[PDB]
Amino acid sequence: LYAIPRP
Amino acid sequence: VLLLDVTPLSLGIETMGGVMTTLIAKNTTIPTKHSQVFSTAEDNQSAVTIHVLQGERKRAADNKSLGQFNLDGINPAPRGMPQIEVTFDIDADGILHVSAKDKNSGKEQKITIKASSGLNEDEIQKMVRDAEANAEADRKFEELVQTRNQGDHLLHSTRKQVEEAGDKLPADDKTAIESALTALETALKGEDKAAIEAKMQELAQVSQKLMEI
Repeated sequence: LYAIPRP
Repeated sequence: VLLLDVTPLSLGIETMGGVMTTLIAKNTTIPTKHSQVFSTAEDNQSAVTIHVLQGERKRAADNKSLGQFNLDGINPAPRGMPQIEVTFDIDADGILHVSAKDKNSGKEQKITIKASSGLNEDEIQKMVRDAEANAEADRKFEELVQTRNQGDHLLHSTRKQVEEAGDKLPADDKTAIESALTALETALKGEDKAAIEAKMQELAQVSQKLMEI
């Protein structure tokens, strides 16, 4: 499960 | 059939640590659709940016940007808890629709990307060539990123255990833990994977009383 950073 | 339409290069998004994570592989026949669930990189994150990339390199920055958008209004929650469904769909005319939807809040955002976007035939061939010429380097970068992401989370989980334990943690131990946190932090900024793992090991070796609490 991959994770996405904040803007 | 002797001919058909494919998408010529992998398509995906940027994930934690600057890596391109693929949703549609190069040379997939079109039309096609794929979805994959992602989550947030840090605690209390209320927004993500979906950066749409085309290419075969492992560093997001080395791929072709096709567009980006933000999804916000995620309820702040622990890292890894939100369930953000990302869907790439390419129609029979090569038009790319990308959507992201947060399951809990129901919030969704989307962009449409024209079939003419991205790299041309010459740049497609150069991308496949450059990816192969840099295959070992890109593998090493992916492993480095995996390690960095693990140390980054060990910094955050350890620091909170320090908070919770409070007075129950001996001052000698807080001292040793604090210094090992700072050394791990410094190592994460470098590009030496074993150095980072070594500072993780050093940190474990001063966190045993914290482990028990």
